[PDB]
Amino acid sequence: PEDDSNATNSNLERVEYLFLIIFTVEAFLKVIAYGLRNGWNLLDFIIVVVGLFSAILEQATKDVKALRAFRVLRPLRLVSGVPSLQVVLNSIIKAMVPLLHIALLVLFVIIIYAIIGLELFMGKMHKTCYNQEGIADVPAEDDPSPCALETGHGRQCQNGTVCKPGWDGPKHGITNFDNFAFAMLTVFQCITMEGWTDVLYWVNDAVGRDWPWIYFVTLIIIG
Amino acid sequence: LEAEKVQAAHQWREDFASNEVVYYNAKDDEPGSQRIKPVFIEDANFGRQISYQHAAVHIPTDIYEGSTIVLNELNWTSALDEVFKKNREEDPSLLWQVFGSATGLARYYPASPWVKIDLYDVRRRPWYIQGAASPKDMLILVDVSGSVSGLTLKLIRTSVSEMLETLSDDDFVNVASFNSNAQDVSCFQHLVQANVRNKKVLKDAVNNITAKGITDYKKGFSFAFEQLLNYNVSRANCNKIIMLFTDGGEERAQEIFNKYNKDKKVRVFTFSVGQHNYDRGPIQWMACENKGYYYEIPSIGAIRINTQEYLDVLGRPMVLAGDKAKQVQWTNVYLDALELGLVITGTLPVFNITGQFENKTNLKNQLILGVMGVDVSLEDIKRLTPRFTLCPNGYYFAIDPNGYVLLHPNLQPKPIGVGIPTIN
Amino acid sequence: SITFFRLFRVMRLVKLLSRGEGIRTLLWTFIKSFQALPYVALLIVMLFFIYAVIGMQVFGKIALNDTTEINRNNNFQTFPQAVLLLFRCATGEAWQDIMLACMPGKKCAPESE
Amino acid sequence: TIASEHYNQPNWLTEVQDTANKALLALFTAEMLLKMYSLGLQAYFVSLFNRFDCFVVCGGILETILVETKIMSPLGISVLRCVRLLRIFKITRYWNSLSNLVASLLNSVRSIASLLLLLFLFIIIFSLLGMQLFGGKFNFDEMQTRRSTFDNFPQSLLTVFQILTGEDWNSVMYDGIMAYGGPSFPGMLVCIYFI
Amino acid sequence: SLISFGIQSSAINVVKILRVLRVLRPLRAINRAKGLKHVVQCVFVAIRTIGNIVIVTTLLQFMFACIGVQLFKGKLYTCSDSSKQTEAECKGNYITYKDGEVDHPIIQPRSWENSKFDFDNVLAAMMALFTVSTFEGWPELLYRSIDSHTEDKGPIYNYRVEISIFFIIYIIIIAFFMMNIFVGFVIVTFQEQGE
Amino acid sequence: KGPDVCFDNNVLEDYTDCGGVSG
Amino acid sequence: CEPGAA
Ligand SMILES: *[C@@H]1O[C@H](CO)[C@@H](O[C@@H]2O[C@H](CO)[C@@H](O[C@@H]3O[C@H](CO)[C@@H](O[C@@H]4O[C@H](CO)[C@@H](O)[C@H](O)[C@H]4NC(C)=O)[C@H](O)[C@H]3NC(C)=O)[C@H](O)[C@H]2NC(C)=O)[C@H](O)[C@H]1NC(C)=O
Ligand SMILES: *[C@@H]1O[C@H](CO)[C@@H](O[C@@H]2O[C@H](CO)[C@@H](O[C@@H]3O[C@H](CO)[C@@H](O)[C@H](O)[C@H]3NC(C)=O)[C@H](O)[C@H]2NC(C)=O)[C@H](O)[C@H]1NC(C)=O
Ligand SMILES: *[C@@H]1O[C@H](CO)[C@@H](O[C@@H]2O[C@H](CO)[C@@H](O)[C@H](O)[C@H]2NC(C)=O)[C@H](O)[C@H]1NC(C)=O
Ligand SMILES: CC(C)CCC[C@@H](C)[C@H]1CC[C@H]2[C@@H]3CC=C4C[C@@H](O)CC[C@]4(C)[C@H]3CC[C@]12C
Ligand SMILES: CC(C)CCC[C@@H](C)[C@H]1CC[C@H]2[C@@H]3CC=C4C[C@@H](O)CC[C@]4(C)[C@H]3CC[C@]12C
Ligand SMILES: *[C@@H]1O[C@H](CO)[C@@H](O)[C@H](O)[C@H]1NC(C)=O
Ligand SMILES: *[C@@H]1O[C@H](CO)[C@@H](O)[C@H](O)[C@H]1NC(C)=O
Ligand SMILES: [Ca+2]
Ligand SMILES: [Ca+2]
Repeated sequence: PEDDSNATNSNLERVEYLFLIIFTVEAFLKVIAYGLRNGWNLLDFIIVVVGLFSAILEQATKDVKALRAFRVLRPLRLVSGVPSLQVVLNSIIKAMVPLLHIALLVLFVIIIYAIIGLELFMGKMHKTCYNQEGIADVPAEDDPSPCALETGHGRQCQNGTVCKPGWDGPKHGITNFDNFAFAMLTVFQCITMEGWTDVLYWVNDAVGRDWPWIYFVTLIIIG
Repeated sequence: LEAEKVQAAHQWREDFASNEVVYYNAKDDEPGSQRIKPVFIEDANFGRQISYQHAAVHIPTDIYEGSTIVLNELNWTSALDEVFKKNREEDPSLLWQVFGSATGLARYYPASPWVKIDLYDVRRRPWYIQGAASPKDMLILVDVSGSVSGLTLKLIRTSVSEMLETLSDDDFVNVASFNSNAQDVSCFQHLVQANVRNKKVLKDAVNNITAKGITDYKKGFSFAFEQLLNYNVSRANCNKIIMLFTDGGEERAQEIFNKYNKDKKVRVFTFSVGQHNYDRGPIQWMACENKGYYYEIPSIGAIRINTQEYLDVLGRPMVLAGDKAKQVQWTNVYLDALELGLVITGTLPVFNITGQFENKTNLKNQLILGVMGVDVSLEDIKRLTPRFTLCPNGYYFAIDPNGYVLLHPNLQPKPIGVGIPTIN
Repeated sequence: SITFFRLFRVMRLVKLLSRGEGIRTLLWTFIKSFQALPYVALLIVMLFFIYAVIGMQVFGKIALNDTTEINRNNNFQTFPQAVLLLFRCATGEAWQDIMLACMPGKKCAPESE
Repeated sequence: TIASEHYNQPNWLTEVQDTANKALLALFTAEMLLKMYSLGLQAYFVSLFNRFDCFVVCGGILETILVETKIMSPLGISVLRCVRLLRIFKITRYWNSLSNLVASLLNSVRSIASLLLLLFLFIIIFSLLGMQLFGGKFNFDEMQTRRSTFDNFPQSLLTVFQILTGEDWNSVMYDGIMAYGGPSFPGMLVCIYFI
Repeated sequence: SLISFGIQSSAINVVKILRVLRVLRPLRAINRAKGLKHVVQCVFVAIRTIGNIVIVTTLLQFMFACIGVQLFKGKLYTCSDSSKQTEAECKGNYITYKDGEVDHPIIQPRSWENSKFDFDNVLAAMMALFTVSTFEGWPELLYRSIDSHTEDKGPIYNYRVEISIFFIIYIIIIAFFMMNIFVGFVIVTFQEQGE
Repeated sequence: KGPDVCFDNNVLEDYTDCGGVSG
Repeated sequence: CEPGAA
């Protein structure tokens, strides 16, 4: 964290220069002897170019270290390096093109349910019990849950608490139906059957316990 | 003299059920230990209800009574009650007499019930610390490199703010920090007197440090050894110690230690703070070569205990002195925990001298059993200096060898302020 | 004041979804095969009904503390609630926590004596 | 005697079971020796259970000493004799079916070990990418230290495996989102990684 | 039902163990709704066919549980105060700080507690491993077992991170290999049965 | 004026009791 | 003195 390092991370950067110089002479010897059409060779060239650019930029400044993520695509050269695994990779990848007629259905279901959640639960999960001294800090454990006003049909606040707006959200504002970006991701998370009951119960505490199940159970069954 | 003798004759026994311990717990309204119900007659001098028949015991809330350590301490500290009453009978004006034990429990006479959450600990009191060791020259080193960012930084900030609370006006302290370049955290640049005002500056400056950069132990320790070799400013000319607040690393800095203290005249105490997976090997090595100790602080709850155990190491030369180290010391004017006003307290350490007549123990006999304590209220001193014979403009006053007034007409039973109060 | 009329507009996208010779054929054939076996799907309904009734008679009286896994949202106090709990366990959502919240030594509930 | 080891067991049970773990081991070694020399020393390697029994017996004898004199802490090496209870299926018709499955599994070993190699390469690549993105960033001031992080290589491998199994992947995704700011256009864009 | 209305006097006993057998009321339509009788006969014929995959998996789970009892028995115990690593050292109360605020202490009791699912017996390990195979709460067990080092002792942060290979192997073999074998066996069995 | 007594650097001290020399 | 604010 925060620009720290040690001796090992200092020597590894030096070794990266040797690795890059080796790959660059490989690129030279294959580019002045063939003149790229294959995907694997093009990927190798892309990795070499990005490595050269990153090394030069880091020597210049001395987001700097943010394009080093292209180094993780170098293990992908082991698949290309042996012809006995390219066949397996192709047999795995070519089994996927029949599944593109299910990916489209999943996408349409996600979009439709995101729009329905936008029209049903938009902005309803932004209030919680706040004690009665003002808005101090969400006085309900480390897990505050949405409530509803006295005129609402959601969860009512406890004895010494009052429902008051101005709250980030159930998961720091990440899980909600505010836009087509939050909703389209909450719907996907529910579709993967992970943490869908949490969203269902947050909605239950928000609007009520009568008709969010018709949404969530149908989404689970269909998608 | 009646606590060293009784402790030596004590036999360490591990079964307390068949043979219960009878005592009065101060903070109360259990097999293995019986409790007493006192009469608690109201009496003068003190401003509460007291019982002159037995001594009360205070045990910290995080110290479990019923342990083999606490219960063993409650027997040999029962012949103290007979010496507590003899002192009171000879001098009827005697105020609180107390034995602060190294275990954590304080036995005081006369018995009186203890005063929200009780955070009292006898091992952190100013009168206990001043008798447990000689004045020091603490210099705190704080690792503010990148790896300490996050939870382990707020644990370091709290830990430094808690060891500054163990320093009196006779000790000298400064706080530094290294993040591949060692610097001070405050406007001081050298050791300061560590009084109420100076410690507030260090506490405020420590709370404002940010973690970013490369760890470098050689530059940090060179700065620390340079600041302990000033001799241009007022100092204590006593225990020269260094606290290193880091998490872990791979650097031993053996070149620096061979350059600055080859004779090992400066102790090094090393602390490993937070939960991490960094190497704690070099951190423990600096604490063994240099005549110090190694402590670990993994959470907030371990801050209080681990920041006050460095006085057991500092008391080792004091025990080996023998009878030459048994001098009564009087603390500054402070407010009594059991509310009585402004008081000063006498102090005398107690040594573990089991096997002394055999001359071969030297194992736990290098540590102290605890610190004695007798309180003298400022009203008692004011009665020895009659005033009504002089004019209304005439008065007495007395001062410490520090400038602090022991008695003065303008000395009020209120704490001194060190800035503008604020609320968040 | 109603919202169920607004949901009609989104259904127009279903018309676009039901296009192409792959999506339409796959969905239609799978729906037809689902319809051709209405009794295989009845076994799951029977299992859910039986287990919901058993859960109602056994764990139906457990107190609803909100710090446990038997709450207002999750309980055995009604047939729809028991069915929803069994659906949650079928989807694999902390089912072991509900199991451990139904162990002996928990509090009963106001009404259940 | 292997499935009777509990926590805080009676002191006589830990004696009966360790004497059994030696007497039965010697008796199984005698079983091996009787079968080998009386049936040909190369006909004892033709079968598959025979080689498995050879390996398990040899491993039991070897690993008994390492726990006998403290060099190594027990790992349950003999529990694999049970894999011989599957011999009771010979009395049933459901043993020619279970032998051909093992035959096919051992015949397609070169394909299984390549599919598993690709599965491991995928995990390694995504572990390195997650280490690059979220390495040294899950350090929030909250009093809880996150366990599923991207700070080491083994920790990154465990986190990527946990995401692959699906359990609590949304929590790691939320930690990654909050590590790059919070809910915002440039910051929340690091969720395509977890998706 | 008749003997339920027959006693009518011991209505504190039997009733709560006789009203549970009332759930067999819907099961009387199996022999009245032909087709429902056929799709119950089909399931009972299919259940006897997977009697190899269900027994081999049970044996593998038993073996893995027996190996896990030798690694994590008496080792998954924790004290509420993280600084205490013994039952005789975890008595009394300790100071807890709410939300890591040093200025707001709270006194809580000190309790020596086990994991939610332990490896103390051979019947608790098979229940701790079933929940891992269902991919529910398995990271909690993983990071609780990583911290275990010694019997009758508390946890140590990242003691044996190399013990996660046990859970990884169990997940790959049981939760990924054998479950997919069961699904594929159902697929192939149905193919042959109906084709 | 500081105290005139100072107790440190005693040769007979143990020095073998750290917190990490054992564990 | 009366407390301030922050
Ligand atoms: C003043 O100094 C004297 C000696 O200088 C000191 O008396 C000594 O007390 C200790 C106990 O702390 C005795 O230790 C005996 O031997 C071992 C060592 O601890 C104990 O056995 C176990 O030890 C582990 C620690 O590793 C401990 O956790 C465990 O609870 C112990 N018991 C078990 C496992 O059953 C013995 O129990 C312990 N007691 C015996 C044998 O009775 C020393 O023997 C004592 N030395 C002498 C000369 O008596 C005394 O405590 C000091 N004063 C104070 C206030 O601390
Ligand atoms: C911590 O342990 C014990 C808890 O009370 C105390 O040991 C017991 O003290 C009793 C009180 O003196 C003894 O009874 C008398 O002892 C004296 C001295 O030997 C004699 O008069 C008799 O032995 C006895 N009187 C009788 C029997 O009428 C117990 O004998 C004694 N038991 C043991 C096992 O030591 C310790 O004294 C206590 N520590 C302190 C400092 O008090
Ligand atoms: C005070 O501290 C300084 C440096 O820490 C000591 O070193 C002297 O510094 C001054 C000014 O730089 C100069 O006199 C010399 O460069 C240094 N040596 C001497 C002998 O003065 C200094 O000795 C300390 N003491 C005093 C009285 O200045
Ligand atoms: C042959 C295989 C399949 C079955 C083996 C069954 C035997 C060996 C196992 C299964 C259940 C086990 C018991 C499960 C629970 C307890 C309670 C506790 O006091 C520890 C021991 C004890 C009593 C175990 C002893 C061993 C045990 C009886
Ligand atoms: C190939 C898949 C698995 C990963 C895709 C990664 C790329 C497309 C995404 C994912 C994470 C993203 C980053 C997330 C957050 C920030 C911080 C801020 O400064 C804006 C840009 C930046 C730095 C984003 C740039 C684009 C980014 C790097
Ligand atoms: C205490 O001091 C006073 C003042 O000198 C006097 O009573 C006496 O010396 C002491 N009292 C005793 C010893 O009882
Ligand atoms: C949950 O149940 C009730 C509800 O208040 C109460 O006993 C407590 O909060 C919880 N139970 C226990 C045993 O802590
Ligand atoms: Ca560092
Ligand atoms: Ca889950």
